[PDB]
Amino acid sequence: IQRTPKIQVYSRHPAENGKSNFLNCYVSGFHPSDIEVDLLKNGERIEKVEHSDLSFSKDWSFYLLYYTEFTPTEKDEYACRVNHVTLSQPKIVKWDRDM
Amino acid sequence: GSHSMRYFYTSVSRPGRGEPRFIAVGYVDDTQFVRFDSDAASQRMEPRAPWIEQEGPEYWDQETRNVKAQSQTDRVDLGTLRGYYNQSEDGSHTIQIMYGCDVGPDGRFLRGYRQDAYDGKDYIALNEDLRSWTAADMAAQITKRKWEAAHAAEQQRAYLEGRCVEWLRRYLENGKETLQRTDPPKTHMTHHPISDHEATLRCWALGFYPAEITLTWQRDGEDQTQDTELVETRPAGDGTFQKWAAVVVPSGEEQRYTCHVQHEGLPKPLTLRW
Amino acid sequence: SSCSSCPLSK
Repeated sequence: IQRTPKIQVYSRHPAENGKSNFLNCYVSGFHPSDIEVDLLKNGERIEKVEHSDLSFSKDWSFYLLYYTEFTPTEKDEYACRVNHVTLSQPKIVKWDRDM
Repeated sequence: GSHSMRYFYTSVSRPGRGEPRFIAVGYVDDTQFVRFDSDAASQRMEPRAPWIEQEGPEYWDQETRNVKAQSQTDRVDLGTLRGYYNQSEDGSHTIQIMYGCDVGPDGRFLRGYRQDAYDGKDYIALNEDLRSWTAADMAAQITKRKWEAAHAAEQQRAYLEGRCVEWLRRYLENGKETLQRTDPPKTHMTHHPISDHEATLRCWALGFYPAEITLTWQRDGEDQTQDTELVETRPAGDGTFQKWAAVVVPSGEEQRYTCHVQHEGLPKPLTLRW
Repeated sequence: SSCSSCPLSK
């Protein structure tokens, strides 16, 4: 039995154009643990992205935080792309500054 | 108030690709403080919070002996449980283990835990009496008899009621500056018309620690829980947490709605209105 | 601190 990830994409602080911040992709509620999580800037994978150590909740589902330092602008679109066995294709979740 | 310490272990088989992946993490409350990764260079238990950094080699040596012994036990168990379930050698499977203790505000033991999973479902668990086991299925019954014969519960209880609580108290003291703080949420509201006649009101809580929080919406003082969109509480990445709650309202009626924020850090619950 | 005696084969 497999469980698909919940995905939230968000900033550490409310976004201000030109001010340094962190872009987060928080993946949770999933099983199995094998997962890929990429942050995209205008469709382009960001090279340098770190993540938390693998842990799990009381229902045994896994969770991870992927993050990278960034400066938002009006130009740039950001997204999180999640690749998991429960998904026949990777799911792309766009960043919304008010979610 | 109360505090917890937990260890979480994950072992994952990867057939024909070497030995299983093993990851250990330790937490106090909502703060991670140690890790072990079978695939990493160091082959030691490593620090992940600043207040554990001060432990000396006698600690790190014992913790490394411990996590190594757990990883070896789990690796063999992956074979055994493949056998109990008549599964092929080709598929990847996962053992997960959690254990830990809770203490009250006086530092005294409240509760201990030890529970194990196979492929994301309950396998075997130590009951709250710390004396007996609950087995999820026939495979786990085999484990249960084994563990009853080896007096496994007595060993776990000895740890849970002793070392676990003792070191939890030590950490709460040495990491006092971060573990014993309450950072109250910073709150605000956002508002977005959806059509000419509907709008979203969203109530934000940011920068709070610990993670436990409650956000509720009311309309004329009445709970709107079933019409509230919540997100799961999520990490900011700096050791604080975030959450929001939203409602859809008739445009012109925003003033009938109030957001209520309760958190340990707050002198008084907060009320927000647009 | 983690447990030194707890691991036992399943």
